[PDB]
Amino acid sequence: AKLETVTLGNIGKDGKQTLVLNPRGVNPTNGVASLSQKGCVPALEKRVTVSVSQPSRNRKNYKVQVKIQNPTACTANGSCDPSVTRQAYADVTFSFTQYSTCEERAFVRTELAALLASPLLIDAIDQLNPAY
Amino acid sequence: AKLETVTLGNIGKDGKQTLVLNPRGVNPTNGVASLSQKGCVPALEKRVTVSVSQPSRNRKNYKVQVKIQNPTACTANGSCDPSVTRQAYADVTFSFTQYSTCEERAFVRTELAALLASPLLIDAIDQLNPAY
Amino acid sequence: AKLETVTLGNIGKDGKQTLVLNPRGVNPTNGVASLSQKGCVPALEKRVTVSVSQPSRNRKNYKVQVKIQNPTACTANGSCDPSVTRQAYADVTFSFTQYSTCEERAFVRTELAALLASPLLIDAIDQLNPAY
Amino acid sequence: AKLETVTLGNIGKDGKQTLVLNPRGVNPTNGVASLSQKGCVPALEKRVTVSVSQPSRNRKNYKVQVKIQNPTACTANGSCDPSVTRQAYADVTFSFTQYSTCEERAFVRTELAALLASPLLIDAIDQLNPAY
Amino acid sequence: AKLETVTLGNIGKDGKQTLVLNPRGVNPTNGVASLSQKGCVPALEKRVTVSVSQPSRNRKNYKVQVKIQNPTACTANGSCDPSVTRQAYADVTFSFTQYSTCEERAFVRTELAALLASPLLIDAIDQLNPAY
Amino acid sequence: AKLETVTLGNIGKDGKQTLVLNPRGVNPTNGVASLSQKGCVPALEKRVTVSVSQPSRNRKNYKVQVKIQNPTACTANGSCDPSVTRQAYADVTFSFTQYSTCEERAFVRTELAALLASPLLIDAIDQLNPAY
Repeated sequence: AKLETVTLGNIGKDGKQTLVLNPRGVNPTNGVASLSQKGCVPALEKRVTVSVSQPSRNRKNYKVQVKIQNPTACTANGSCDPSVTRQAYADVTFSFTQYSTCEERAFVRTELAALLASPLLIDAIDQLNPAY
Repeated sequence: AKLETVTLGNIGKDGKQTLVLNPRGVNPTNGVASLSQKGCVPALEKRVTVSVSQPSRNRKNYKVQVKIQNPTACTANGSCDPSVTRQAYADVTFSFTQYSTCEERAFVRTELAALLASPLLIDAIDQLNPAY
Repeated sequence: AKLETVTLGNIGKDGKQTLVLNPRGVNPTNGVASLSQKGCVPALEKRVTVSVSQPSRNRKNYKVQVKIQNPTACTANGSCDPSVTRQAYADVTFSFTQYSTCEERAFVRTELAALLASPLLIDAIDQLNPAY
Repeated sequence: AKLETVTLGNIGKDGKQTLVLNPRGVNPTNGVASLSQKGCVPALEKRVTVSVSQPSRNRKNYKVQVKIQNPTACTANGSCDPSVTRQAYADVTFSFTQYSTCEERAFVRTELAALLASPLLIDAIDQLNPAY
Repeated sequence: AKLETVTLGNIGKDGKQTLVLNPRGVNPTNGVASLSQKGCVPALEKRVTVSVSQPSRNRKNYKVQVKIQNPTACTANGSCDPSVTRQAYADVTFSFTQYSTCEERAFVRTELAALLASPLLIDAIDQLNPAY
Repeated sequence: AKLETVTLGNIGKDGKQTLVLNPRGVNPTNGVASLSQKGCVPALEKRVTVSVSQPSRNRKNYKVQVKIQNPTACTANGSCDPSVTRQAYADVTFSFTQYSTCEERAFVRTELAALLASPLLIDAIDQLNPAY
């Protein structure tokens, strides 16, 4: 769809933070759609990735792979220019047979989107308690 | 977390569907929290798996990996019982540094959620139209 | 130019059918413009692909390659969801020296166009009789 | 499939030029048809070869192939007779199975017909602008 | 961004010269754009492409590469049509750290541009002269 | 020619910035000049060199190479004295045939200079953006 300024809202632990993204160049070599929170320095803005890929000789089914990468900056700590101390990744790769329906896919798209709102996934991420 | 029956509503391209998930067993051996729908016949229940893997004795970062596996039965296959003509995977794998805050994780949590409802991911999943 | 919903009119043996295609991204790994009949389930819709290529190491002349495939469905069987029983590849690869004129190429373009309607090609494409 | 004086009309970008072709025999060991512009000198005349191929045992499918060859020349270069300076290949090959209907084939023929007159194809052939 | 026509003005040795540029897609199977003065003769077009290279962990550096490829024709030469007799290239590579600022870069952009107008580079590019 | 002070003016993102350059001999054991803003601290000087390479029968092409090397300081950093934290390069190579004309070259000189002021290269160098 239209490579557009994405405006993600009602997010964060409280559901009250927002994020504006800017379509930073389709392709870069490998058909990976990139975005970022526009900023001066690059290695400080958070990024995303969308990468649709059709079935190959070796690979037979469709694969939609979305990546998220958020860093963590550290300012005037002796130097003058900020620096990074950790990049909190996030990665999801879907998979769909050639014979899937639009209702069959949007199911997974929304089943996960609502799953991240479960009282299990939150405690299994926000606190990293496993499953019991 | 509280591994009770997990409900998931307002899902699908319709947005007016709902899914039940019953706590069908934890650790097979991999720490895999395994879930399923109300199912008498196994190979037809839609499943999810949630995994918290502590830093090993060789790798440092955490890994929260959730997987989703939904089938598609063929009931009127002529023969007794139905059969599955296609699965439809989904694999999200997180990464966090030992110095991540819950607010740094829960951010990454909510970002992906609202992202799955974004107009681009819809066309990139429900329709498989890539970086247009 | 603009990769838009290219309507395709007056086609078929009766010339009274009509195909409609839609933009479906590009560059999976080789810069292929991809068009498709808009159907919900993939491997059931008639695709069209087109590619341009500036000449390179071995390739010393510009090449344009259009590929056409139309699947054939089959309602049922001893199963439910429709199945594909036979494809129908159509492959045309142009070639021009680094010196051709837009009057030189458009000749070959309109020529092969107007050629797919001669009694020879009609009787060798629809009925498949060699030329005697 | 009578190999007579095949005549092509409304050709060229202006859609008003006209081309003749003449039965330059059949089967030069390769079982290919041959047509050539009204030329008493060979290499300076435009060719067209139409070939059908029954399904052997190295390939299960039929393959009708057409090979348009339009050479460009210039007389007042350095002699008293013209010399071919650049050609213009255009290879097209179809593929059908033993279970294709006549319309099933003619569809592909007529689909490619108006395709070569699309606004998309012309910009990528006459001016070589790829997918935009 | 918006790959579009560039109206490059007040150029040449004097300054009354002016150039028109047009897009030629944006992929050419390696992330480079493709720009050319609208000449229907393909090799006679003055080329200009731009590329942006995400810092592949191969090497941790952003990289933007502009190349200019201008040919010279030979009207009569030998045959009717002209021929290229010498293409004068021009290649520009920039490198910026993952912590560069859009004022740090824009400086280098403007510095180089304003530098080509120096009497040194004029007497060093045009009449080809080192320094003393 | 006369390796001397260059008063590079009206540069930077805005245009109020202005740079002073001074010679540093002309040999540095490889034909390149050496220019540096008169900073007594040696590594903190912004570098610029120019070279002219006679077409060694190794390869029959004249070649003029300009390189720009600008560093960024870190005042406090750790110790009393500052330290370089990232040098942003810039490298330009031209090539001309033994039959190029000083209007053919001066064109490429001015064309490149006037090109860096394009909105494309601005949005492609500064905010780092490919094209679409």
